[PDB]
Amino acid sequence: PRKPIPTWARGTPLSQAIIHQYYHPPNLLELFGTILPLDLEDIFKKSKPRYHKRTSSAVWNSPPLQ
Amino acid sequence: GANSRRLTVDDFEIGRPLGKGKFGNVYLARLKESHFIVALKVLFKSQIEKEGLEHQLRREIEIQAHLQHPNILRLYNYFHDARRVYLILEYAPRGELYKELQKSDKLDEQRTATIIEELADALTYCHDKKVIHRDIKPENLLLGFRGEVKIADFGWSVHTPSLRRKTMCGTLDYLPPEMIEGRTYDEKVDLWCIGVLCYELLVGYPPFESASHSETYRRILKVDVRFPLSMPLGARDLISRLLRYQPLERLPLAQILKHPWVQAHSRRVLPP
Ligand SMILES: COc1ccc(NC(=O)Nc2ccc3c(c2)C(=O)N([C@@H](C)CO)C[C@H](C)[C@H](CN(C)Cc2ccc4c(c2)OCO4)O3)cc1
Repeated sequence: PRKPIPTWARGTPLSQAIIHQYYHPPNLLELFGTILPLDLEDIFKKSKPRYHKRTSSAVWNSPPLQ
Repeated sequence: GANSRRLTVDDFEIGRPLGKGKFGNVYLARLKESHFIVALKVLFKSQIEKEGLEHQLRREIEIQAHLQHPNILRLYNYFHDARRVYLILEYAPRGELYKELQKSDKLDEQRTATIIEELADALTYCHDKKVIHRDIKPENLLLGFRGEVKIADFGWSVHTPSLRRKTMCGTLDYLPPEMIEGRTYDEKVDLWCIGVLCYELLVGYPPFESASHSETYRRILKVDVRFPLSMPLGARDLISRLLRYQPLERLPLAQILKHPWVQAHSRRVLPP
């Protein structure tokens, strides 16, 4: 991701875009959607025991937010 | 479903590097179409795999799916290609607190008390959601547009319905006694770390700092905190109520928020 720094990414253009975004937050579900459950096997192209064996860490009683 | 979205590198334009972090670099970026500004953190899979910390990445993402708070850095989503995992993060326009400490050495009372209030608020929310953070320290803290603190990284954190774990976590200077002893601990490890953080922010070094590992362990276990002549009484009081050997004696988050020194000095701002 090594590119020449474009004008939007510095100085007043960046500040003003940040200001706009700060005071006009978008609908983040619509923008980014659901956070998909992690498949460690898929991501690392390996089967390891820790990938499948969970503790209570895996048991959520509160809702996904987005 | 309808909100299962396709995210790839081609959805983003890169602005500039923001710095090296664990397992890769962070970049300022924006979504090509909406122009929504983010930080894109690029994680190298091989580095994570080698170190065997795949389960920590899973913890981050699962925590991020269930928690949001104005003082927690938000993970909007993630994706991956063959070699890299990309975290699409909330952009923190005022950057690393630990860079703003290189500037001054220590923070003033207003700035510190503000961060302490924000963190006690954030951790109340975490603890209510059965998440122990376990890595509260300056290097984990980013600054929002108006300086509001953002906890950056949940990699050492865990969701624990029972609020009882045993993994040794975090950095040397921030270890609570019960972790050094290898005992089972609860969420009150976070209370200890707030104490340590408050000290370091005001003083510019952590309270049990020593040239050697064993000596640090010894100072932690003895709770050998000695406050420099520079520190105001209110802060010495707050820190003394948090840095207790016994977890059950540590000042609860609700009472940190009510602490006269926090109330006096905090100048917290919230985004919309
Ligand atoms: C393998 O398991 C995991 C588990 C968790 C993660 N999550 C993760 O890496 N999150 C994250 C997010 C922001 C970070 C860091 C880490 C990080 O890598 N930090 C280091 C230095 C200590 O662990 C914490 C810093 C606050 C780091 C600062 N970076 C380098 C510059 C930065 C500048 C501005 C930013 C920004 C990041 O994100 C939003 O806006 O910003 C990754 C892999």
